[PDB]
Amino acid sequence: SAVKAARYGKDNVRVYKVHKDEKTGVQTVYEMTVCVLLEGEIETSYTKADNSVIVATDSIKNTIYITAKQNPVTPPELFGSILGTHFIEKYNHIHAAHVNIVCHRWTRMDIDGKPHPHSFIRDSEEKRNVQVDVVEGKGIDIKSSLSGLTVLKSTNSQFWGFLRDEYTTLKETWDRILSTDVDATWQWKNFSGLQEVRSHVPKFDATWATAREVTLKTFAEDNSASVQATMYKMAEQILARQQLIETVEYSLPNKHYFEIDLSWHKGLQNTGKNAEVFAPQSDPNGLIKCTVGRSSLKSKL
Amino acid sequence: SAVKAARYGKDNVRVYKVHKDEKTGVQTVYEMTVCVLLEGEIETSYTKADNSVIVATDSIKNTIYITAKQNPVTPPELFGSILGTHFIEKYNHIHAAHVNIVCHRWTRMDIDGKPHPHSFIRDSEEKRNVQVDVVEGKGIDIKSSLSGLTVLKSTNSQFWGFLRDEYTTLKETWDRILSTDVDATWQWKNFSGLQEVRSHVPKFDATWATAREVTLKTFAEDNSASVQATMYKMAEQILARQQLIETVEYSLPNKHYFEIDLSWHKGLQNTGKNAEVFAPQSDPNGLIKCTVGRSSLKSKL
Amino acid sequence: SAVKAARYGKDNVRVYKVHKDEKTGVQTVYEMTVCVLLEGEIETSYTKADNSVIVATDSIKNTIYITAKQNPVTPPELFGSILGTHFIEKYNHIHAAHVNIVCHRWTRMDIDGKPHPHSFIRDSEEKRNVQVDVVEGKGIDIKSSLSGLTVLKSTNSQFWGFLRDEYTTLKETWDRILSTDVDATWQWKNFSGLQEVRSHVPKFDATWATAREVTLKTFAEDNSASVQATMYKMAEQILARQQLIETVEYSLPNKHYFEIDLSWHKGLQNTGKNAEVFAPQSDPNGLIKCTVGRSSLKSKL
Amino acid sequence: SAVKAARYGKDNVRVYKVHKDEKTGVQTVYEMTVCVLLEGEIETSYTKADNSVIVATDSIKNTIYITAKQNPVTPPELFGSILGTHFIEKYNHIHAAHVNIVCHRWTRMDIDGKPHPHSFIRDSEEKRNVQVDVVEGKGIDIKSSLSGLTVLKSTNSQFWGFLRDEYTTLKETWDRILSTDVDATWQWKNFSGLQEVRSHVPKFDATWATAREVTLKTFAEDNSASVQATMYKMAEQILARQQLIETVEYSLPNKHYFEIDLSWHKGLQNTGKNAEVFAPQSDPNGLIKCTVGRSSLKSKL
Ligand SMILES: O=c1[nH]c(=O)c2[nH]c(=O)[nH]c2[nH]1
Ligand SMILES: O=c1[nH]c(=O)c2[nH]c(=O)[nH]c2[nH]1
Ligand SMILES: O=c1[nH]c(=O)c2[nH]c(=O)[nH]c2[nH]1
Ligand SMILES: O=c1[nH]c(=O)c2[nH]c(=O)[nH]c2[nH]1
Repeated sequence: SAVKAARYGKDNVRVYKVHKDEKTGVQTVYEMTVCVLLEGEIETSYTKADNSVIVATDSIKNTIYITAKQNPVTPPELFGSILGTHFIEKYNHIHAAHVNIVCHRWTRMDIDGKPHPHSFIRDSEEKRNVQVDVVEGKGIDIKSSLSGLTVLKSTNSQFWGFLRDEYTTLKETWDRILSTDVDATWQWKNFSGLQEVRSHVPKFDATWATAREVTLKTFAEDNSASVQATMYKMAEQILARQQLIETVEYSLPNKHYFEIDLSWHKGLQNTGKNAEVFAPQSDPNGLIKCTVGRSSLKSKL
Repeated sequence: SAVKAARYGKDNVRVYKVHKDEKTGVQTVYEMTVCVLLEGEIETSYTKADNSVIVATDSIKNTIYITAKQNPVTPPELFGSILGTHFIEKYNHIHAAHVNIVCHRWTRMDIDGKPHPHSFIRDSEEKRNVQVDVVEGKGIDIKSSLSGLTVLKSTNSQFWGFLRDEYTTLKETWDRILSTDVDATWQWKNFSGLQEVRSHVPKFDATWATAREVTLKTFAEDNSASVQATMYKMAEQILARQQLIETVEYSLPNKHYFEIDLSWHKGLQNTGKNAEVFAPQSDPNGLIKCTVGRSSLKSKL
Repeated sequence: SAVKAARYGKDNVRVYKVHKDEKTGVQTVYEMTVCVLLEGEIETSYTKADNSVIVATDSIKNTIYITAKQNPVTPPELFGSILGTHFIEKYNHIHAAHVNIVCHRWTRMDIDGKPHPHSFIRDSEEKRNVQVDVVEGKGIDIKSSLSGLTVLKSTNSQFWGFLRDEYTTLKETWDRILSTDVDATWQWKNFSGLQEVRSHVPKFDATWATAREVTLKTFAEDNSASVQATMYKMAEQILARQQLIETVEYSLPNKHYFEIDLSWHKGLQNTGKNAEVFAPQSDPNGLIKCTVGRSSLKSKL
Repeated sequence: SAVKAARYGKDNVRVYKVHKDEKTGVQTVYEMTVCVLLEGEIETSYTKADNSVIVATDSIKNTIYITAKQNPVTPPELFGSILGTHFIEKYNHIHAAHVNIVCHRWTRMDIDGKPHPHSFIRDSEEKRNVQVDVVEGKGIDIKSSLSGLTVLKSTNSQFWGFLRDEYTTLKETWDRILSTDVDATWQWKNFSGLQEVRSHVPKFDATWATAREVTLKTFAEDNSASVQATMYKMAEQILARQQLIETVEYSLPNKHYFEIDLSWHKGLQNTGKNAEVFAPQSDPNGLIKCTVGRSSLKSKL
């Protein structure tokens, strides 16, 4: 037997950081959950009880907090890159660091129409995430995402013209509810190292903002032929607006809202044009995925 | 043996309703989860296998949807009162209906600075709830609440002067983080029936808005001596602003954020005035409760 | 305004304890989650920022661990009674202690047919719980329970003869699935204090075992007329087997499994006697409750 | 822009099946949650609003239930293979089917020491899973797993000899608690199609049983040098016992239980040899992974 793959580290490391402007009194907070998993010449910890090669997971935890003390934690793409780079630079025998960060929302409160200097609300469980893979000799691979963005539109969604055979019972519709939880990921061009990441720092917040804006506006405005067709439009727009992205991925549940036929009760009409009351379905759900990149086809387009 | 208490019905009934203004095109959505439990002369279903006294839970479910089709679902205090009243009026042998409603947020999207006519975002997992107990011969008892309102302030919270004995290790502090999930409940004066509830309908949304506003502003502005002292101020203000409330209850976790001493590492200073990076604690948590009403003491105040 | 009710303390205190028999090598583990909330002359912490009356929640936490170090943690009824008694005895101004304990399962592993001396499996998320209310001058009120005991029977459940009117669509059935999550609570006679609790210590584990045994055997063997009828039989049996119990409460969801008509596809027969494949329903669910005590009726029985 | 990857289908499809032996009266139940995602010539549903290429997710759902009606649902490796094969055979333009199955435990109750013919208990939230990828022209790739197997040992775990530098605070230990949630995956040799899967059917249940047995016995008996060293022993044993497995993967959290120094209180000794009461830590947690295969090194072993 032999070790074909191995990584290890610390998961679920909750981290808060505050910035205090002593001049203005304005405080700003950041909260995340961090995972760091390391790879390298560690196989003998598994095969030979050789712990000398293990940077303790507790030490990885300490290092996350120290790194947060000594560096900005925003944008998370930068913080993850700094953190991952540290492990491959500090430890000769560690050759990859895999850093996942979930950023939690703390949005400044407005009180009597004025932004409060030190009070915040969790205005959504929507997350902003990164996955930063720092691989010695192969640079820094970053996937950025937003997730848990839950939306619904009450009309201007359709679904007809799908394949019909002996397994099909679904009625075509020209007017339905569409609701989903948006998970959208943009994959950056490979960066050669931390310097290149730093050189693009403003692009991280800007591209997250673009992705969120495009998602919301396209969802709201597209008279949707299908989840497939709508999500493709989102992805193509995001690619058009940031050339340093290589791909955009969406993963979207179709969270079904079923009509309720009430005509058995006093002839009540609650279907089609008269549909007002619906039954949200917890499960099952459609699940629709795609990864969109830029075309290289020059014939048969 | 004998039945000392019994209630039964349907829980976790998910309900959506849409309102469509055909003139303007503006659609408005409502989503809730409903529980209805009935009491009455039902003991023989338990003791004698006498199902004749059971209004099937499936029928209770049907009735929830029918009631939502035939009535407004807002404010939830009204919808719950209509629904509960139905069961005690329709069925001679049913003498109480207990209606719990959780209202889910669907906030209209703004797209390019304009409110969208039919697209919505779950802008928070904060809920607005009601508990409506319709008891034949004893009117309608309503508790209204907001829950899952998660907030944090980064300073202007203190905790000192608490009891110190041989069980005490906690250091006094004059500057800490305070974070909580607000569960706030206001208990209405007993209503004699559905007519009286209807007579007060505008007060329901108004008092929910007041409770939320007072909660947020007091949290943000109180230089807090303790969770106890801050929550009391919230409750007293809400009581002062709605005379048809009898009590206000708060239940508040103290979701601790611990300082991290890093002085063992290169003399890094991250405590007291230099505290920037903190460890959010998932558990344990303080839990602080009180119910505030109006005073009737005339001496020894 | 005035404080009508108040309690405060520490929730979600995770506690593990090990017992080691040094002679035999056998180790035994206990794990729980504890909440302690105190009441007393504490109103001025809310009204006057008077923290002198507050036993810090952190100190309550310390006290939970110290109490676990100095006392058995089993049965939980005893541990909770010791813990609650401590607070009302130690602090003159504290007049009630409310102790909730959730006990987590760590069942000893059998390895090659022999019980292992120090290895355990979480063999179920079923819990054993207590709620111990220690009230100065009014003794110790204990509710014991089992919860999260999830069961299913594939036949020998029926539901017919229920009320049928214009709200009813449910078909009568003489053969259905019944599945539930059992929450069963037995309420003890008031105890005068810790001595009386100690005097009954063996009864706690014995009555929990009885409740669990009766629940399982009655569920398995009753050709059930309804959830109502089956749960009543459980409760009456438990009352008959422990005279120091005053009431038994059950709260049971009816976790529905729906037949799936497949006759639209190649005439497949999957209903009634030919029903093999079912759709488990996550929501909604029936919810059936009752509290059973001993009868005092001497006429009209 | 162009579609680089796409798959879509139905997730969270809950399925129950009963088998009834009419001779003996013994009934046996199976419950799972199923996801099926399809790939193929479907890009135009995304790019051109061409729904003709979409087998509706609702139809995929219907097909899951029909397949369960017409075939055994056990072992899940077989059921998933049948289900995935159906989609690539039925639809010319569908070229892959990805079938994930989570199997839920329904263990037959013993009542008065005898197995009950139709009553079951959810004896653990441990799952048995499969991931079956049916790819036209490339056969059937199966990963089998067990997950959510939660275990603890109270001694015979150690962790010393790890790297120590300026980031290290963790004390070496020669006696600690070890607790984890076991996620173990065995990856089968590629199968050429459904016939080859059928030819190995008995191996599926047998290898799951082996994996579970090896996991439990190794956990219980290994005087563990680290999570790394223990998990490697598990994997190598499983590989040795089934030649049709290519790799075994473990993913194991180290769910920490911290000692509690109580020496500040009355000199109580609760560390080292006197450690009895511990604080289970919800987060953070170590996370340790490896994939083990068979060696092909012939020099420098
Ligand atoms: O937008 C949709 N896409 C699908 O692939 C699908 N399948 C289905 O049942 N409903 C829908 N809706
Ligand atoms: O505001 C607080 N109230 C308490 O009762 C308490 N107890 C504690 O440990 N911290 C705090 N903080
Ligand atoms: O056992 C049951 N009790 C009910 O009260 C009820 N109501 C219902 O719809 N199904 C059932 N089943
Ligand atoms: O078994 C362990 N492996 C590690 O890699 C590690 N790191 C750590 O902090 N504790 C442990 N324990």
